[PDB]
Amino acid sequence: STAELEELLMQRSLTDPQLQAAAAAAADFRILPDATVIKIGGQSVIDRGRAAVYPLVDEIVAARKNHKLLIGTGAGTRARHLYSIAAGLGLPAGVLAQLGSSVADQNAAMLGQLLAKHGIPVVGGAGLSAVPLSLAEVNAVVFSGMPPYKLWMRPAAEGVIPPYRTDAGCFLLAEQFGCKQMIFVKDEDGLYTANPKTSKDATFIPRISVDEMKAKGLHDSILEFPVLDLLQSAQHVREVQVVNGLVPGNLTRALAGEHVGTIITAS
Amino acid sequence: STAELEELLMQRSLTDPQLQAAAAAAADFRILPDATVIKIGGQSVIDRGRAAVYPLVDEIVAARKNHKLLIGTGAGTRARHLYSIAAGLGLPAGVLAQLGSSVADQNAAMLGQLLAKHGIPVVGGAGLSAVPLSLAEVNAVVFSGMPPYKLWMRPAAEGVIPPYRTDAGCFLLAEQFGCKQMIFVKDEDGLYTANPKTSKDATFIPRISVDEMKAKGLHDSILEFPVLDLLQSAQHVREVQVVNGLVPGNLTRALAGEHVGTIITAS
Amino acid sequence: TNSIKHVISPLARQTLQDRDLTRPVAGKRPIRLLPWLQVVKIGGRVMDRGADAILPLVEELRKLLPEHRLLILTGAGVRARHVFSVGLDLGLPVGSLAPLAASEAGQNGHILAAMLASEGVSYVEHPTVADQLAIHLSATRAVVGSAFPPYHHHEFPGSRIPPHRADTGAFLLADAFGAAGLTIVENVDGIYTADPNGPDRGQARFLPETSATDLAKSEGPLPVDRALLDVMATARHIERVQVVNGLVPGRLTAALRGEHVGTLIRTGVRPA
Amino acid sequence: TNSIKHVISPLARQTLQDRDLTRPVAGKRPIRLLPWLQVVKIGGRVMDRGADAILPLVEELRKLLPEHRLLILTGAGVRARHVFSVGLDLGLPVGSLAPLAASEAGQNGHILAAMLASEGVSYVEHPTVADQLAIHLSATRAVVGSAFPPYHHHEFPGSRIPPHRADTGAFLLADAFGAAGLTIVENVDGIYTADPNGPDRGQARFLPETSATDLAKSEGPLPVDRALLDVMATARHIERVQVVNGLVPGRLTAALRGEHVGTLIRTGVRPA
Amino acid sequence: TNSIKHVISPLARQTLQDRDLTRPVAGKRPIRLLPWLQVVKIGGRVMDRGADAILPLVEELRKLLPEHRLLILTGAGVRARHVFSVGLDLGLPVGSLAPLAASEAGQNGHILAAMLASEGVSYVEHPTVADQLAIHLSATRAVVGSAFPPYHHHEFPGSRIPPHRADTGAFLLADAFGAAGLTIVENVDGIYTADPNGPDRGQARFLPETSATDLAKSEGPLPVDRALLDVMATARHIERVQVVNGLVPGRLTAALRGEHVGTLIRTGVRPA
Amino acid sequence: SEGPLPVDRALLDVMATARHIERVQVVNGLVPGRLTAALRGEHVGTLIRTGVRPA
Ligand SMILES: Nc1ncnc2c1ncn2[C@@H]1O[C@H](COP(=O)(O)OP(=O)(O)OP(=O)(O)O)[C@@H](O)[C@H]1O
Ligand SMILES: Nc1ncnc2c1ncn2[C@@H]1O[C@H](COP(=O)(O)OP(=O)(O)OP(=O)(O)O)[C@@H](O)[C@H]1O
Ligand SMILES: Nc1ncnc2c1ncn2[C@@H]1O[C@H](COP(=O)(O)OP(=O)(O)OP(=O)(O)O)[C@@H](O)[C@H]1O
Ligand SMILES: Nc1ncnc2c1ncn2[C@@H]1O[C@H](COP(=O)(O)OP(=O)(O)O)[C@@H](O)[C@H]1O
Ligand SMILES: Nc1ncnc2c1ncn2[C@@H]1O[C@H](COP(=O)(O)OP(=O)(O)O)[C@@H](O)[C@H]1O
Ligand code: MOO
Ligand SMILES: [Mg+2]
Ligand SMILES: [Mg+2]
Ligand SMILES: [Mg+2]
Ligand SMILES: [Mg+2]
Ligand SMILES: [Mg+2]
Ligand SMILES: [Mg+2]
Ligand SMILES: [Mg+2]
Repeated sequence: STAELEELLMQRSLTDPQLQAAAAAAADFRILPDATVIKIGGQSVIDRGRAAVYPLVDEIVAARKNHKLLIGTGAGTRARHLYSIAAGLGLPAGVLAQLGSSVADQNAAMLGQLLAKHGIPVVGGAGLSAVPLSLAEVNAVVFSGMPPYKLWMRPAAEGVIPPYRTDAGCFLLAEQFGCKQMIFVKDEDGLYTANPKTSKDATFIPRISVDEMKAKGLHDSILEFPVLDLLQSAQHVREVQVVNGLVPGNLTRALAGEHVGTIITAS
Repeated sequence: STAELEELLMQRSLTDPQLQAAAAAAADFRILPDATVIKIGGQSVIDRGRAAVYPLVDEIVAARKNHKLLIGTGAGTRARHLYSIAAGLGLPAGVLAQLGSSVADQNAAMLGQLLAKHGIPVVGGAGLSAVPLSLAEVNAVVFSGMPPYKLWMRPAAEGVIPPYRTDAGCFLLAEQFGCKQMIFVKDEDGLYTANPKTSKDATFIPRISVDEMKAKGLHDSILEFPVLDLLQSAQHVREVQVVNGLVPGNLTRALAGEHVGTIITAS
Repeated sequence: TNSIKHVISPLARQTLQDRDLTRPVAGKRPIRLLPWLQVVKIGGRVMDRGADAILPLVEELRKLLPEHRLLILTGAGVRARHVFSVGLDLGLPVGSLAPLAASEAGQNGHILAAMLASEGVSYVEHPTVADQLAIHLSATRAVVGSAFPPYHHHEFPGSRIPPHRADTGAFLLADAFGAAGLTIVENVDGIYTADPNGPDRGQARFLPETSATDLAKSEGPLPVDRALLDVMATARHIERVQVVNGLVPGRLTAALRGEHVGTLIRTGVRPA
Repeated sequence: TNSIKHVISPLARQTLQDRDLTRPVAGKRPIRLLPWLQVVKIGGRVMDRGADAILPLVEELRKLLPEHRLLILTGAGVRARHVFSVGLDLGLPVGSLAPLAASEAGQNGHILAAMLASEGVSYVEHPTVADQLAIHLSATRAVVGSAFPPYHHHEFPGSRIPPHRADTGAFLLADAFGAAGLTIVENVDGIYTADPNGPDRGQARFLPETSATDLAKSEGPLPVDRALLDVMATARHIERVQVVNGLVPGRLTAALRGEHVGTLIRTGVRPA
Repeated sequence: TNSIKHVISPLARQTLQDRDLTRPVAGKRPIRLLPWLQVVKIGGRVMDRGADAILPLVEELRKLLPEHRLLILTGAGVRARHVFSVGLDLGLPVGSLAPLAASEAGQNGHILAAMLASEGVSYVEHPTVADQLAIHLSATRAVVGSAFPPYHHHEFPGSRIPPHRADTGAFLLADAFGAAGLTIVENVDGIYTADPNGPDRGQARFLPETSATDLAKSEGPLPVDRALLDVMATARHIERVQVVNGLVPGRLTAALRGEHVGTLIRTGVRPA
Repeated sequence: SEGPLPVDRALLDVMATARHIERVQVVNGLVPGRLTAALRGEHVGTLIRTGVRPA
């Protein structure tokens, strides 16, 4: 009932299981159900420069004629340098989180400048998203993929590296706005048994669930590990796709529904 | 002459009757003459939730095909709670004003998220917001209806309740921009001889002027009483209509110029 | 079901338009937020006189910093009259001219604050003044702000000249804060029966003391906004506002000590 | 296409997901940014009680200003429950409800700060808290902020109710700063085995001391966010947090001096 | 009627390009806004060395807080070189690379400010530095800001590398304020006849004393921006700037007391 | 008690007539951090309860 929910909301703690169960029965509204969130890799794509960014810009300009895109940017090697300096000083994860946000901001600015003449803007208030996505002439926005947690960043179990970075920032935006899919555009064909750059016998994994993926005990992954837990708790985005942006057409085929690369399912 | 107006502007105080009369003869430019400002009620509409908001969202999306809309939000019961807490502490009207603005901000964010998929955005446009109103794909914006007076709010003759709230905020927007209409969308057919929720005996008033409204000595009204004085001093919006948003089509018919509720005229 | 979802509160469900229903909750006199604050309004026409007037005023303000906690608010002056000339020529409404005139008051504030920077004084913005004045006056002895209120496009219609200007905005702030006083610094000795620089100067008689009501019933020009007298009628704390000549050194210092050196304007507030 | 352009750094080329590769660089305990800071979280439901509860707490806080360097963070209260009722009725997701509830925590902060303005206390914004708290606590003895964290549309999914609320945000701040402590001011004496105001209050037994891990294994309701217990497990500095009754004058003062007057929650932080 | 509507002023009607018409009004030397200010610029490459260089610098800065009123400005460092590498590879103009490099200067400022937070030091933003430095240096003993100027897309064209960098921005601020001095903290002893870490490092000889005019006519690399020498020629207050090695503890402290421990750069100011 | 103590025996006598202070902690100053902890009310030494009965 709504009467039951409204009575619990005013008389009980928000931690009350009865209130939590009543709120779970509420209707589910998707804010941008026809939109797709994509992450342009930071260290994996944008840090490669023109040879990787320019073909993807062409693919994005072509893809936006058919698909509404929220284009999030990674951070990359400049964030790792900032993390190294700050970690050497013993600064907490909340301070490192703000430093990493600036790097993703830089990448969003550089990508947006290459898309400005195509009408695609760099947005960052929340408010500029509605007009350009609706316009078929635009149909896309660029945003910085770092979460807004800042000094309120939840620290990892060990170390000062912020556990929620540009993978989580992009995914949570896709989940919050009820987008239909989340595509990570990086520099490998997908998830492997191990880091393919340092493990030469790594095997490509075309599809896996979060439970099976955590069962593998991977030493390294193409996505932030906390995103796997966010994926299992997600209400709208119940799977993510990882594709190789260095191969032309991979992003377009993923938007068309092809299972290019790796699909990681929550269930 | 403009030469005498410019001369008086440089040699006289702005309080000089000679200067005030010369300025009153200046040309009258309407910034948004084709636009209409509507207020979506706070306590009367948005506080009712899905049963009232969802039908009006569909009506707004259909109406923006034919009419330019600036959609202001009321505050409602959460502002009354804030006013009660602050009044009990003896805080002045200027402090209560900022508290109420947050509630209207909340309602604007909730209405905007339901309209985001239709391209209609929430605006804080400092220099207006010409782009979204200009586009036939959008043709509408959502704004928070509280005036910006904040700590500079003029207090009422008695009490600490800010006398200029979301009714005055939306009306002064229509007046400043020279909009063709101001429509208050609430939960009653219009103005009654008394509060229709607390007086079973109240009689609907289809049309009344400010002078006639003041002569009746209303204890309660569907509009803030200071708006009646702003209406009589207005240069562009010389009348308003209050309509029942719980009846589908009332907003659309009022936008087309039909008399479906109460029309309050300055003269 | 489509009923209104209410929050239980002593003001719930009602419109706030029924003064009989709101009086038991909010009909009391407000408290004083910054009772130790002194607000000083510097007229824009005083700033327009340049260094000849600003330098002696800066020296007087410098010597006042160890004595009072000052909120200094600047008026607009002649530059607002020009943007009125251009704006009215373009036909812009009163809500368009209000922020345009306020900009000149803010620029006068940046000018005055720069002259006092070596004493730790800086210009602060309206949101800073409205929400963080207490911390800023704990950091330094005085801050400068724009005397114009942020009415903007929500300025009241009726006259093509914005009514809520520097005098009115400064008083709204001083009374809302419950400050110890508001002193208006003018380029004349005070309020006269006519313009002491106008066509009928010969008959202008100096008014040492007056009420806001008597000035509101007056016909003719004044050195203060007519809207100032209107907000004085609804004042809650400030009982008197003195208009003093900032071109005479020492009168601002004397007025801040309650000494009668200009025109005293009595508001609608009575003591207890 | 062509090679990644790296900046030489101890974390270069790394994905940062390999704990064995990141540990030599970042695996150490962080420093304390503001070790002299005391963080006080005021419950939204305490503010909801109005002047009867706020006025005694304001007087207690006034007497605490010369004793501590205080960051005062306010919760949301019943108004966030109403925006939840409307937002959930509209079907809005959890990332939409999080900033709407945070707004009520901010409004409570503006209310509390206004009551302390005459003491130099003002409300400060989240970016100001995150980057400029040191200079603001040098200008004045205390500032007020919103206890909610700026998670916004990046709030975690799972529950339709935002999990990172006022208790969680206040602890994330206090532990990130390395503050001397966090005290949570409640409308009850502390944590019980059941809701002392709910249907099973006859079974409610007061817990003078508990551990965050023992509370996280519970299932019944709590007076603190369940996410608070999660962030307590990964805390770095604050070893204990006390929940005290703000309706009893003196308990906040006692808790800030380490005196046991409520429920002590042991975090996962360790040693001497 | 189409005449220009003028405001009567000493500079009215004129274009401000006729130097003979503007000199009687504005041709004099400006006043000092903050004569007691000491500006210290920390090189980005010094911050790039990490804790080995930052921890001793923080300890030296800590001991300097009770001695001087410090505006601490941080440079960009190696991370700006990477955003240049990616930006130039993408073909971006100089007005796009300028804010990107400035971001790294801001991040260095947040890092340094965090290490001094326990002393009351915070990072402040450029609008705060431009308009409210006086009140912030009254609240605390020192503030940290980005040394890059907010030139942004209005950066000067000609070079594909932004000319107005950290040294230039720091001097522009210090001279505009009329500060008592500007000290540049480098990772080398000062200016050499060649790059002491470059391919011709065997030819480099230390220059204890230089002039900005002679350095500007020089060709080859310098440890400071070449635009710094250009703005030194038009400087109004600061007569000399010293470049000292921040990797040697005590040299910053000595330079702030006027002791010659690095390279002195004589500006175009000779007050005669 | 009879025998030596690390505090004056007169301290115990004036604690009996104390009016405000309810407890005094004796901590080891040769261990860094214990003074800081004791000032925050943390039990890192010997707590001496005075004659002031807490409410
Ligand atoms: N009744 C009056 N008494 C005194 N002065 C008057 C009166 N009527 C007009 N004036 C004139 O008004 C002038 C002051 O103008 P005004 O108040 O507009 O400037 P200001 O207050 O410095 O500017 P701002 O309001 O922008 O701060 C005086 O020089 C005086 O000549
Ligand atoms: N195990 C428990 N122990 C103590 N109180 C409980 C428990 N479970 C539920 N409660 C109830 O929770 C109430 C406190 O509510 P809550 O914590 O939501 O308010 P708050 O913390 O002031 O608000 P906010 O979290 O917005 O700051 C108490 O009055 C109590 O009745
Ligand atoms: N003529 C010169 N004299 C001294 N050093 C030089 C000279 N030419 C080049 N250099 C080199 O420049 C280096 C300093 O680099 P740079 O000035 O770019 O860094 P920074 O000033 O710390 O950074 P930022 O300008 O971003 O603050 C020195 O280590 C030195 O090797
Ligand atoms: N198990 C794995 N499978 C695939 N890629 C992996 C794995 N472990 C590590 N990686 C590496 O992670 C990289 C992507 O992560 P990262 O470098 O953080 O890019 P981004 O900055 O775009 O997030 C890939 O280049 C890949 O080499
Ligand atoms: N004379 C009157 N005629 C009609 N409605 C009235 C009158 N007096 C009070 N009202 C009430 O005022 C309400 C609208 O005002 P309000 O509660 O402030 O809603 P909103 O938040 O839309 O301003 C209506 O629900 C109506 O019951
Ligand atoms: O809910 Mo309001 O503040 O009376 O418009
Ligand atoms: Mg209303
Ligand atoms: Mg005047
Ligand atoms: Mg990554
Ligand atoms: Mg609680
Ligand atoms: Mg020109
Ligand atoms: Mg250098
Ligand atoms: Mg002893």
